[PDB]
Amino acid sequence: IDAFRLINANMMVLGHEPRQTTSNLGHLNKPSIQALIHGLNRHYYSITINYRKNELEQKMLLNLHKKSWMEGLTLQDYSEHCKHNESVVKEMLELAKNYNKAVEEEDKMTPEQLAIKNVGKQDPKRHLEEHVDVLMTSNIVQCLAAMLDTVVFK
Amino acid sequence: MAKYYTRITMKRMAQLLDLSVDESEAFLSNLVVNKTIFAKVDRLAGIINFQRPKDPNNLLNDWSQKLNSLMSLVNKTTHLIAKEEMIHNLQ
Amino acid sequence: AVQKVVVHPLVLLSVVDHFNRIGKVGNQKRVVGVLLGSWQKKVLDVSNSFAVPFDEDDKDDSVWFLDHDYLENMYGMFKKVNARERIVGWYHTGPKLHKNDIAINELMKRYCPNSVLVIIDVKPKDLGLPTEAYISVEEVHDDGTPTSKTFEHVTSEIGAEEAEEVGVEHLLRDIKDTTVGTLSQRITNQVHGLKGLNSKLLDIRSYLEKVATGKLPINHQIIYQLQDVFNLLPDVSLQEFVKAFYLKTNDQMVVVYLASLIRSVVALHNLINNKIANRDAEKKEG
Amino acid sequence: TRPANHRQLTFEEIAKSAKITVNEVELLVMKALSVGLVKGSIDEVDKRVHMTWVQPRVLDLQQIKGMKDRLEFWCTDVKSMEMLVEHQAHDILT
Amino acid sequence: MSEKKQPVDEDNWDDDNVEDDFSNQLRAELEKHGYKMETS
Amino acid sequence: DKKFHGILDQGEGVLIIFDEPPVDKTYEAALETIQNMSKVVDSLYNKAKKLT
Amino acid sequence: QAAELFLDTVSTFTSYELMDYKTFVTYTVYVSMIALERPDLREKVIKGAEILEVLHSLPAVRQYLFSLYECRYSVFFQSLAVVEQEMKKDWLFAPHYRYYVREMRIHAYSQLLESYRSLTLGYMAEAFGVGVEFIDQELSRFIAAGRLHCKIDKVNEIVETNRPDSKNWQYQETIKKGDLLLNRVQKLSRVINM
Amino acid sequence: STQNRRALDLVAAKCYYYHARVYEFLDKLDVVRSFLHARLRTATLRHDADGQATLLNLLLRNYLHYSLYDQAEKLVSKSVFPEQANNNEWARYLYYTGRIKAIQLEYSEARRTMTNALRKAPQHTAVGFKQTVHKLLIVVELLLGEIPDRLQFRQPSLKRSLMPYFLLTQAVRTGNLAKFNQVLDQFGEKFQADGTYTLIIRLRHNVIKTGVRMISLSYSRISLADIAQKLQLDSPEDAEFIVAKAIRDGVIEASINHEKGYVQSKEMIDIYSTREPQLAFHQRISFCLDI
Repeated sequence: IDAFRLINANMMVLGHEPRQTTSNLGHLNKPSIQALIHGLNRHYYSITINYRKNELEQKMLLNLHKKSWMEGLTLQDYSEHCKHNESVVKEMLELAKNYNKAVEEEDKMTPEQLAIKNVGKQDPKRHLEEHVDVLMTSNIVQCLAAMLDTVVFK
Repeated sequence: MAKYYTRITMKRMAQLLDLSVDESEAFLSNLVVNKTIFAKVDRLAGIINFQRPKDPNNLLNDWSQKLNSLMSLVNKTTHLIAKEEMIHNLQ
Repeated sequence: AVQKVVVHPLVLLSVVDHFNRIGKVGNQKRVVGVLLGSWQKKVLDVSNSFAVPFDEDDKDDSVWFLDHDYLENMYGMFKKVNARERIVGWYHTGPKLHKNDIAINELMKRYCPNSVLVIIDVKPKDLGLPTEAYISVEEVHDDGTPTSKTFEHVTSEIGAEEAEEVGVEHLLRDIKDTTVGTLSQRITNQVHGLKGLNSKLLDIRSYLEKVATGKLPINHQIIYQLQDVFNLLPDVSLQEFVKAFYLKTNDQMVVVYLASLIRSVVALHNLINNKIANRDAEKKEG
Repeated sequence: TRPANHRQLTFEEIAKSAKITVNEVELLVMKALSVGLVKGSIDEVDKRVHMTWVQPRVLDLQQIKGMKDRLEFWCTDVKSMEMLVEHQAHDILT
Repeated sequence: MSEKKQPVDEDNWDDDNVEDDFSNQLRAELEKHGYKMETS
Repeated sequence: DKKFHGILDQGEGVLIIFDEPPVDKTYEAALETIQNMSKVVDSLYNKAKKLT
Repeated sequence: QAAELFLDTVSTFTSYELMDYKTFVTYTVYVSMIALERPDLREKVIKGAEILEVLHSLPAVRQYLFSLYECRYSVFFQSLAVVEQEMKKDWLFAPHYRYYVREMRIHAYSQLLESYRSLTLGYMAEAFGVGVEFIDQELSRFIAAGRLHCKIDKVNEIVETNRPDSKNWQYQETIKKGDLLLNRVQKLSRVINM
Repeated sequence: STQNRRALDLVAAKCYYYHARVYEFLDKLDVVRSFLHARLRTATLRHDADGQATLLNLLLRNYLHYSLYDQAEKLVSKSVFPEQANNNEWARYLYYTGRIKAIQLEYSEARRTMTNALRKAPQHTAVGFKQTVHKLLIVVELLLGEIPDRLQFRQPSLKRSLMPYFLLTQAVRTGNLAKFNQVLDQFGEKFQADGTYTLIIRLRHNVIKTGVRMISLSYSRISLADIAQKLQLDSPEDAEFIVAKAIRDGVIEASINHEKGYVQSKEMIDIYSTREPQLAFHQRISFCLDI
């Protein structure tokens, strides 16, 4: 955004600076250099804006955009969830073998050097705490939702 | 008989084919080695049964299907009742 | 025949601004307008709208007006500024389903074949999605009238778009419980979803208000489903549904036992990377 | 008539409640499955049938009293289990 | 280091479990089979 | 020789036949992670226990 | 692992430390009869031309290995007494000679028992090894040890087998290692950081 | 605020061990106790660090070795927690109260504060109190059933202090009865020198419950007039009677044909479809989230 409005080029010949600042409210936003290449500030000026929000509109767009209907009251493909519970763990073994590798070449060349040098091949340590978040929220959400169906549905 | 029965005796089925019990066993031999009809017959108690696997995972799997059929059904009537009140007590 | 409807937040805001500019009448006015949009791949889309002048006197409430000249030329402009955009049906403000909305639809079905209506909300309070739509179906059928016609609700949600999600997520700035982890599902469908089933259980209680005292039509086609819900009510706990439940608990929690065991050693290794920067830093710097 | 606990009748009871012989009730139920008015399974050695789905009938203002009351204490069971949710997972989300 | 204020005063593990089993039961079970053939 | 599985009886000679792919993927492919992670904690003696 | 490192026995040359290559053959067969079952003993060490002819010069080891394969159960213990005595006087097996035979007993027992289900306990005397009460005290201490999946009766004089799944027994070794690794890291985290 | 109590509570505690070993040589013990109560009375009111700690281990040191009340007092003692006690007086603090629950029959609660008393200890070698806790920690686990390999850290100074006591648990893992008695005369005098004999004498109940679990898991249909000759019970008429409390305690489940004489047992397999391995998880899920 940043709407603009012209300034007279008559005052440019006079060398006179317009708009006679009486409040510390105008010079808050800094103009971009690419707009400063153009006619700002020799032919037009910026104007600070805000937005008119109101509760007549605010609530009726928040509570209506992303509402999940009955998704978490499901079981998520019950033969395949435990199948996917091995589709991660199997390569998580070998990704821990890398974690059984990368720790072993420490007390070595000053691990700031182990920051530059590890941009070619994958590391365990970040990738290994990755799947643990995946292998938890996929399990804890699915195990809990199974045990609320047993009470509510008879 | 595989479609609608669960467990039938050997003597009963051979009577509904009007032939020998040995000839009945020869019929089910060359059809499940064709595996076009699955069966697990017996020749000590004569107890054959149709479509009877172990079912390790299909219990909860078919149960979870019955939820989604049910939860689609409680949503079917829910938005249907509110319009039915709108044609009796409108204005 | 129609799968679902897709409503954008533009047209959602493009009614409420019109409800404010007619809100000065005070006494009574319903916002009734023309709904614009397409439908492709069997999914009803809603994109744009406006509102048509409309009045209603309380005595003899079968006299409505749609100034069709205002309906012609303004759609003639909108087709001119956007040929992709077209008519999709109509809408009304819908507090409580007023009576003219049986033949408003039949008045203007000469433009859209499946002339769908949309009921919106002007006072937002619920635990759901306060956007309703119906469909028009007629019947030479069972018992009521030789000419019978009753609206049927098709499912309704607020569809998104890439361009508007910039503006939608800009105008909120209030609260947005993102970072979907182990607790986004706990609240979007486990706190709320159980209370989702509250008002669905409570809705058939509201039909149940006619046991001997309520309205005069009784059932005929409402109870075949309710007879099935108590019949298709799920399997009781006697079978290996007991045993296969403990089977998977003895399988799903194994993965949880392995993954939690991993998380300890990872943070233990991160403790060593912090003692390498404490004891090897005090002697050097001071 | 039977509740949803069992609804598991035997062939001898059909031979009692329809006074028809044993060698025809199997032909009777396969016709019932083929037309589609009932959906269940058929055992033969234990002489029972596991009927599951039946055709929905009509009812008067007395059977709604059963459907009122079997529904009514199922309301508070949704109240009771969700009461654990907003009280134990309360500090997880304000 | 290594103080403990005093107020008062593989190669090994698998065979220990094997020492538990045949601790006092048929150590040199070698010749009873020669004497069980004519008895049994 | 495990080319076929079942059981054999001696009183009359009854061959009870049964089959199930039991499970193998879930546990032992998760069991070796434990003996892998054992070696990681052993390597933590080579950067912490000797060091600090 | 030791049968897996001794897997080749082809490029394993007439070396210095087992100066008879046939001594190396005796070592790789003694570890093979534990490490692998009989879909693999019936293909690898019974059919290898490199392994058949080198114990063709051995009357003892050829009779000892094949008696397990030929189901000659009674003569199996006769040379097992010979090998285990030789295992004692030999270096480098004498640290674990008592662990060998108790694994070879339980492998010779359960091989015979997993064929049948209703085998009486007085049949194993005259066909497998003499002494009925010798079989009694031996099978009682292995079922109590948690292995050898069967269940013996006493006064109707029969041995019954069962079949468990590979779930309870596979769960058992997991809870050992999970306790052992958590014993390692909890003791570690106390040692470091004071 | 000059730490005159704090720095000298150590000097109080460190002189007490010389104040004790003189008095544990040639003098009395008990008016120092009333002097220690007033020393404990002035603690926790003025300052609340390391005066609550050392004045209670030094209160216990002969109150355990006496029969004076002093054990339900330490239950209703509020001074159980000084909450920090410098990692060496704290570590044996859980030990001195660890024997208290052991000597008054509180078994399962004691073994976790015995273990915690073992693994908060320093890196010394001449450790003769660690020679005592490593003995005592798995006395109470023989009372419960579990038994680790005790010689897993065996030393040139630990080996001679284990060989009578290691031979004791050789008999417990077996089912023999007078094998316990072959210990209890060969090393009965050594067990009083360590001061543990009143615990050792009650192991005959635990040997026979280990035996009846071993027999019922081995044999399925065993005569009750056969188990007594194997356990050298010398009597079949009480061979029913131990099995009676074995079902009362709930070791074995199944029936006894008392008229015939055989004890049948059901083959209980598939515990996999039971809740109980989740309890082995839920103890260890929550703990690994704590660490």
